[PDB]
Amino acid sequence: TLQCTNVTNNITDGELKNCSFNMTTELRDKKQKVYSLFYRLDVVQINSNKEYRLINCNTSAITQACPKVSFEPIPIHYCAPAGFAILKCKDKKFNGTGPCPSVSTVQCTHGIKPVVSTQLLLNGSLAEEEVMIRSENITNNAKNILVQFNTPVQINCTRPNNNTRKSIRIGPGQAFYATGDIIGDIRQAHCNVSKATWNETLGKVVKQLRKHFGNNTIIRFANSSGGDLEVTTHSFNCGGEFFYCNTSGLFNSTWISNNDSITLPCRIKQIINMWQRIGQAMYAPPIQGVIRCVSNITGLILTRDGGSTNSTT
Amino acid sequence: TLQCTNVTNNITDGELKNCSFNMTTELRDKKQKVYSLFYRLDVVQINSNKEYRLINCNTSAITQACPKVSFEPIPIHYCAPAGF
Amino acid sequence: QVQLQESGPGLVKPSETLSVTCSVSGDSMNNYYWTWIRQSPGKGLEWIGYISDRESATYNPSLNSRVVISRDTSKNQLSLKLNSVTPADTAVYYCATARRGQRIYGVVSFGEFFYYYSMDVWGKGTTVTVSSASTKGPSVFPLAPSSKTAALGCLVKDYFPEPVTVSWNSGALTSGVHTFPAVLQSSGLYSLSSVVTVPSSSLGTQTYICNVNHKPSNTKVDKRVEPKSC
Amino acid sequence: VRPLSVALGETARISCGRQALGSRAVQWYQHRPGQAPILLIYNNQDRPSGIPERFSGTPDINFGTRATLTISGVEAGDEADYYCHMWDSRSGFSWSFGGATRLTVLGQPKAAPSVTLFPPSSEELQANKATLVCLISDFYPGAVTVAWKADSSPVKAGVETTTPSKQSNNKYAASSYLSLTPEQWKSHRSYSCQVTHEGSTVEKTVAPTEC
Ligand SMILES: *[C@@H]1O[C@H](CO[C@@H]2O[C@@H](C)[C@@H](O)[C@@H](O)[C@@H]2O)[C@@H](O[C@@H]2O[C@H](CO)[C@@H](O[C@@H]3O[C@H](CO[C@H]4O[C@H](CO)[C@@H](O)[C@H](O)[C@@H]4O[C@@H]4O[C@H](CO)[C@@H](O[C@@H]5O[C@H](CO)[C@H](O)[C@H](O)[C@H]5O)[C@H](O)[C@H]4NC(C)=O)[C@@H](O)[C@H](O[C@H]4O[C@H](CO)[C@@H](O[C@@H]5O[C@H](CO)[C@@H](O[C@@H]6O[C@H](CO)[C@H](O)[C@H](O)[C@H]6O)[C@H](O)[C@H]5NC(C)=O)[C@H](O)[C@@H]4O[C@@H]4O[C@H](CO)[C@@H](O)[C@H](O)[C@H]4NC(C)=O)[C@@H]3O)[C@H](O)[C@H]2NC(C)=O)[C@H](O)[C@H]1NC(C)=O
Ligand SMILES: *[C@@H]1O[C@H](CO)[C@@H](O[C@@H]2O[C@H](CO)[C@@H](O[C@@H]3O[C@H](CO[C@H]4O[C@H](CO[C@H]5O[C@H](CO)[C@@H](O)[C@H](O)[C@@H]5O[C@H]5O[C@H](CO)[C@@H](O)[C@H](O)[C@@H]5O)[C@@H](O)[C@H](O[C@H]5O[C@H](CO)[C@@H](O)[C@H](O)[C@@H]5O)[C@@H]4O)[C@@H](O)[C@H](O[C@H]4O[C@H](CO)[C@@H](O)[C@H](O)[C@@H]4O[C@H]4O[C@H](CO)[C@@H](O)[C@H](O)[C@@H]4O[C@H]4O[C@H](CO)[C@@H](O)[C@H](O)[C@@H]4O)[C@@H]3O)[C@H](O)[C@H]2NC(C)=O)[C@H](O)[C@H]1NC(C)=O
Ligand SMILES: *[C@@H]1O[C@H](CO)[C@@H](O[C@@H]2O[C@H](CO)[C@@H](O[C@@H]3O[C@H](CO[C@H]4O[C@H](CO)[C@@H](O)[C@H](O[C@H]5O[C@H](CO)[C@@H](O)[C@H](O)[C@@H]5O)[C@@H]4O)[C@@H](O)[C@H](O[C@H]4O[C@H](CO)[C@@H](O)[C@H](O)[C@@H]4O[C@H]4O[C@H](CO)[C@@H](O)[C@H](O)[C@@H]4O)[C@@H]3O)[C@H](O)[C@H]2NC(C)=O)[C@H](O)[C@H]1NC(C)=O
Ligand SMILES: *[C@@H]1O[C@H](CO)[C@@H](O[C@@H]2O[C@H](CO)[C@@H](O[C@@H]3O[C@H](CO[C@H]4O[C@H](CO)[C@@H](O)[C@H](O)[C@@H]4O)[C@@H](O)[C@H](O[C@H]4O[C@H](CO)[C@@H](O)[C@H](O)[C@@H]4O)[C@@H]3O)[C@H](O)[C@H]2NC(C)=O)[C@H](O)[C@H]1NC(C)=O
Ligand SMILES: *[C@@H]1O[C@H](CO)[C@@H](O[C@@H]2O[C@H](CO)[C@@H](O[C@@H]3O[C@H](CO[C@H]4O[C@H](CO)[C@@H](O)[C@H](O)[C@@H]4O)[C@@H](O)[C@H](O[C@H]4O[C@H](CO)[C@@H](O)[C@H](O)[C@@H]4O)[C@@H]3O)[C@H](O)[C@H]2NC(C)=O)[C@H](O)[C@H]1NC(C)=O
Ligand SMILES: *[C@@H]1O[C@H](CO)[C@@H](O[C@@H]2O[C@H](CO)[C@@H](O[C@@H]3O[C@H](CO[C@H]4O[C@H](CO)[C@@H](O)[C@H](O)[C@@H]4O)[C@@H](O)[C@H](O[C@H]4O[C@H](CO)[C@@H](O)[C@H](O)[C@@H]4O)[C@@H]3O)[C@H](O)[C@H]2NC(C)=O)[C@H](O)[C@H]1NC(C)=O
Ligand SMILES: *[C@@H]1O[C@H](CO)[C@@H](O[C@@H]2O[C@H](CO)[C@@H](O[C@@H]3O[C@H](CO[C@H]4O[C@H](CO)[C@@H](O)[C@H](O)[C@@H]4O)[C@@H](O)[C@H](O[C@H]4O[C@H](CO)[C@@H](O)[C@H](O)[C@@H]4O)[C@@H]3O)[C@H](O)[C@H]2NC(C)=O)[C@H](O)[C@H]1NC(C)=O
Ligand SMILES: *[C@@H]1O[C@H](CO)[C@@H](O[C@@H]2O[C@H](CO)[C@@H](O)[C@H](O)[C@H]2NC(C)=O)[C@H](O)[C@H]1NC(C)=O
Ligand SMILES: *[C@@H]1O[C@H](CO)[C@@H](O[C@@H]2O[C@H](CO)[C@@H](O)[C@H](O)[C@H]2NC(C)=O)[C@H](O)[C@H]1NC(C)=O
Repeated sequence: TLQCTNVTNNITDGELKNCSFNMTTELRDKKQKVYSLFYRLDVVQINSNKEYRLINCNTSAITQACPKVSFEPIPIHYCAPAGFAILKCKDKKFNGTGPCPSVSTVQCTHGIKPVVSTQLLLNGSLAEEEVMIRSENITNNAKNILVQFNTPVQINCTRPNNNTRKSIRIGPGQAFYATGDIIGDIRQAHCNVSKATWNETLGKVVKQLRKHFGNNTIIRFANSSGGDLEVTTHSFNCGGEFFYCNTSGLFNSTWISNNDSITLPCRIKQIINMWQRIGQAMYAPPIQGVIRCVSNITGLILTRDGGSTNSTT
Repeated sequence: TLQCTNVTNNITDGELKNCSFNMTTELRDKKQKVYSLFYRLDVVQINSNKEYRLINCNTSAITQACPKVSFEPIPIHYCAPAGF
Repeated sequence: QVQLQESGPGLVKPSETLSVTCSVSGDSMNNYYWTWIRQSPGKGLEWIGYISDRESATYNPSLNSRVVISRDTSKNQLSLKLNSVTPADTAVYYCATARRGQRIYGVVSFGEFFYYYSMDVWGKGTTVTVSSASTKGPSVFPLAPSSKTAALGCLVKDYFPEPVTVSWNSGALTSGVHTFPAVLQSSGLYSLSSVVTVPSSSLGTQTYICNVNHKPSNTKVDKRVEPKSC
Repeated sequence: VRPLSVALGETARISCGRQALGSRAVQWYQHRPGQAPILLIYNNQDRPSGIPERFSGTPDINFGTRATLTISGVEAGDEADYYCHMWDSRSGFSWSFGGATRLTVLGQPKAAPSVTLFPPSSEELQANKATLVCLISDFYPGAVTVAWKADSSPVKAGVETTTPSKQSNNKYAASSYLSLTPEQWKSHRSYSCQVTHEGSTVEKTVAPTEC
């Protein structure tokens, strides 16, 4: 049970809770009155000031990621043993399905960074000539549509908060990294995108879509219809913290047949159940100082709509 | 926390401590007032008589070697496979 | 040439409405924000409240909502009233203007900034005294100079409360004016003195009228100073 | 209030009362007693017009630096109350200016006190009262003990002395008063106001028998 108070700001409202609580020490009998800070997505209140508890505690056990291991992606080349080999389809405009004109063999794929991200794809492979649009089936709106860019889209993501990290002794050998104070101004995480190149890429795509729908037609963009936070917003790990950014401003557009930058409000979570596997959750420790990272946006995952009006848009 | 007293000798000084302490049982609620002896290198005092604690407890987790396994050395012949 | 001038009541009984007005000069009332400030004897400075272009007043919560502020666009007269006054409220009151600074650190779309106020132009600082003791007007006598640059003046005796302003020839004699601290008698009655310097050849030819004003008692005295009959 | 004192011509520096939390907008002000207050610093470093550049503040370089004024070339006219109005992104609305650092600049030359005495006017003596006033001016420092003498003997009865207070010339002034009646006024040969300044004395004496 967590005694949480809202965070010290001059009104204009918390997301972040200054939660005192009793802990244990390396001594089995002596206990430890401590406090930490948590984002609201990690805690849930439990019904004087309001007491709280971690959102996982009631479903899934929780472990604190080792602070030494890094979540940073690394290019991985998958390889084939003797008697087997890998085939690299090389033709430029290639919809991933059907035969391939130019076929070459390698024993190993290229460097592949396992980027774990939802909605937006980052740091990935670009397409050749036109931007290729691949979906196992488009008639099936339910089949997700995967997009490959010819040009990367820059994005600048920060956690603009200089972060203290307290290490708490629950041992022997067991140590919990809490959050001390933010140092100075409290700002919320965000990402920026050149509104220009962004809207430029929306059009380069929409001209690639009418190739599959009408010579003259209308195309509209909307934010996610619903789901978990991982789907409704853009999940990604920036600098060790796990970000979730409101993309409603990216998908709020309409297209007919014929200088500044956007900014995306982001949310950070620490208790993580990624891959949704109940029973087991990971608590990511906090990252010290202000976080910043920058990525080439290189692809997309999108869903269509339904019968509705026939051919209007 | 360990209630340690120096060991019973006629002066001429301990290295060894007669440490009482509460323990747990197989019953999750019932607890166990017990005592043991320890060499001073295993304990460290922690600031009435002086209370103590194991020197590791603050850095490293601790496990009790299985009493069945022996630490006695045994002649080992390292060997090479075919081709080496 | 924006100027500020107060108008104090000079004395109010405890638990009575304390009215003060600060006359606005040199511009209009709608370009900036407005504020009032006080200082109690022996204590420090104290911020009271402010009011903006759209006239919504905003007070310091430490006042228990006993304060009300009003402007007057036509009059260019900023008003001020204080009900339920206490003797501890005796102080010296100013008026000033508020520039709304906006300190921006992070992103504006998220409002990562704040509003601050700095005080540029100032009032003169009239004096008021919350007291339940009956008012006391000043007693005026013309101090006669010496017959041997000499000295002459006027006496202000046993007035309650402060302030009392002394002017020579209705504001015509400036150089030489030295007014001195008003003593606190054991009777709780003030006594001050004002003095101005002149050459030795102007006595009898020049007429010196000290002009005394005790506004609490509405006491305005145009007293004349003459040399001794010897 | 927080005491402080710097000599003449030196470089002065004043630390703020509270401490910064988030980015800041620091306001410094100066209060001459009886006068109106004066703004010196807004926006950490921005100086308004007409303010001496002897006075420099602390720009916002993202924290570290504490809010502090810098007065190069301290003068005698630098004696007043000092308030640091702090504003930041966290602590909130600042209704208070923090503590008062009352600066006292010393090292000034000594001035001979200007002492002068007055007799009871004819208009006041006609009102069955008598009073003697003694005004001291143009002296540094303001350490004076005002004394009266009936002929050659001291008098403590009805002695009202005002505390020496600075004038506009950075020199103290005080007024002394003596409650009396017209009969005791005309009863003694001569009355004297004694103003001893730094062991030296500037005394003035009046007599009812002299024009
Ligand atoms: C959430 O979170 C949060 C946060 O925290 C933070 O962050 C984090 C992250 C980390 O980092 C941490 O650390 C931090 O903290 C939390 O909260 C909170 O916070 C805060 C901040 O700050 C904090 O506080 C702090 O603390 C410290 C400590 O202190 C203490 O101790 C000491 C020793 O060491 C001492 O000295 C003191 O005093 C204190 O206390 C004390 O104690 C004792 C013992 O216990 C007591 O006694 C008692 O008594 C009674 C009767 O009365 C009985 O007898 C009994 O028995 C006994 O015992 C006493 O009393 C006490 N005292 C008092 C007074 O009370 C420290 O260090 C610090 O402080 C410092 O600093 C500051 C400055 O900065 C100063 O001053 C201050 O100031 C301010 C302003 O500025 C003020 O405020 C004010 O107040 C008033 C009233 O009074 C009003 O209200 C107004 O309006 C306001 O403004 C304040 O008060 C003050 N303070 C005082 C204390 O006074 C101070 O003082 C200091 O300094 C110094 O001082 C001196 C005087 O004294 C001077 O002279 C000098 O000069 C100076 N120096 C300098 C350099 O400055 C602070 O305070 C806390 O702790 C925290 N808490 C905790 C628990 O932790 C929270 O909690 C969370 N939450 C949850 C839920 O979780
Ligand atoms: C994603 O995208 C996001 C959206 O774009 C983006 O968010 C942005 O984040 C950044 C931070 O990373 C934010 O940047 C801050 O912005 C502030 C605003 O800066 C502008 O304005 C100031 C001041 O302008 C005022 O004054 C002039 C003069 O009167 C007026 O013309 C102005 O209108 C305004 O005046 C107001 O008040 C007047 C009353 O007096 C009114 O008359 C008037 O109408 C106004 O209301 C300018 O100085 C700035 O110029 C700077 O930038 C331009 C180009 O933009 C350059 O050409 C130029 O050289 C300058 O660099 C600008 O126009 C800044 O306050 C802020 O910088 C201060 O804060 C930070 C944080 O604490 C400090 O580190 C820094 O030192 C600064 O503090 C100094 O400056 C301020 C302001 O003067 C002072 O308050 C402070 O005391 C201190 O000043 C002292 O030291 C200085 C040197 O250290 C010196 O300059 C001073 O003179 C003094 O000595 C900072 O830059 C930004 O707001 C966010 N939003 C946007 C929309 O951009 C996000 O980062 C992106 N993320 C990623 C990953 O991409
Ligand atoms: C899409 O791709 C882009 C580009 O590929 C990614 O952008 C990356 O963003 C991450 C954050 O998400 C950045 O990582 C952090 O960057 C820090 C900067 O390091 C540089 O500066 C320091 C000091 O000048 C140098 O020493 C570094 O040199 C190191 O790397 C070079 C190779 O570039 C090697 O040659 C050197 O030998 C060094 O190894 C860099 O030039 C960096 O501090 C930080 O690493 C610390 O933090 C992690 C945990 O957060 C620790 O595990 C690690 O040990 C480091 O800790 C040290 O430093 C910190 C201070 O930062 C201290 O607190 C510690 O005490 C300790 O000393 C981390 O690497 C990265 O810079 C940036 N660029 C690249 C090319 O990766 C996007 O993220 C990616 N997007 C997604 C979604 O994946
Ligand atoms: C970490 O864990 C500890 C222990 O669980 C928590 O602290 C205890 O909290 C309880 C709940 O409030 C406290 O109980 C209160 O005790 C008072 C009597 O205490 C006396 O005796 C104790 C020793 O037993 C002394 O330490 C103490 O000085 C007193 O002399 C009562 O006054 C309280 O009941 C009355 O008051 C409350 C309002 O305060 C009313 O709501 C009640 O109806 C009633 O009128 C109350 O029962 C207890 O004292 C605390 N301390 C202990 C046991 O040492 C921490 O809060 C917890 N921290 C976390 C979770 O962050
Ligand atoms: C998603 O993937 C599916 C296949 O997995 C593709 O769906 C095909 O879409 C077309 C058009 O909707 C369908 O083709 C039409 O089917 C008629 C009869 O279907 C029977 O016969 C076919 C064998 O051809 C069997 O596979 C099927 O099970 C049925 O038993 C034919 O009569 C049609 O031919 C005539 O009509 C069309 C217009 O009506 C003309 O264009 C033709 O030239 C011709 O005159 C026609 O072939 C097809 O059945 C669907 N296949 C399946 C297996 O369901 C989607 O196209 C794909 N989505 C995208 C975006 O690629
Ligand atoms: C992802 O991104 C989308 C789009 O950015 C967000 O949607 C926004 O949601 C908020 C929250 O409701 C909406 O904010 C509303 O805006 C009004 C603006 O107030 C002033 O502003 C305009 C002009 O600046 C003036 O005309 C207006 O009169 C006001 O002066 C407020 O009126 C609203 O708050 C008030 O109304 C509600 C009742 O509706 C009351 O309950 C409140 O207490 C309060 O009085 C309100 O804040 C905003 O409009 C939405 N925009 C869009 C495009 O939908 C999503 O929130 C975001 N999602 C995530 C998960 O981040
Ligand atoms: C194993 O764990 C137990 C429990 O933690 C420890 O035994 C307890 O030790 C504490 C600390 O001394 C004892 O507390 C003392 O209690 C007295 C009051 O006790 C009355 O009530 C209890 C029930 O609550 C009855 O059992 C008892 O008969 C009494 O009627 C107080 O007298 C004591 O305070 C006063 O005396 C001491 C000196 O003795 C002074 O220092 C104090 O300032 C004060 O004047 C004291 O608080 C407690 O009674 C013990 N027994 C329990 C809880 O049952 C073991 O020591 C521990 N063994 C280990 C670690 O090896
Ligand atoms: C992807 O493109 C390939 C060709 O690159 C298409 O393959 C055709 O598939 C049909 C079966 O529906 C075969 O009969 C044709 O012979 C294939 N054509 C060629 C040129 O090989 C395939 O339909 C495309 N799929 C999508 C989803 O776009
Ligand atoms: C994201 O940040 C990068 C670098 O942090 C920006 O690229 C730089 O932009 C500055 C101007 O802000 C230029 O002077 C540099 O030459 C650029 N460098 C490189 C390597 O491109 C980029 O513009 C930022 N993007 C957004 C959308 O804010």
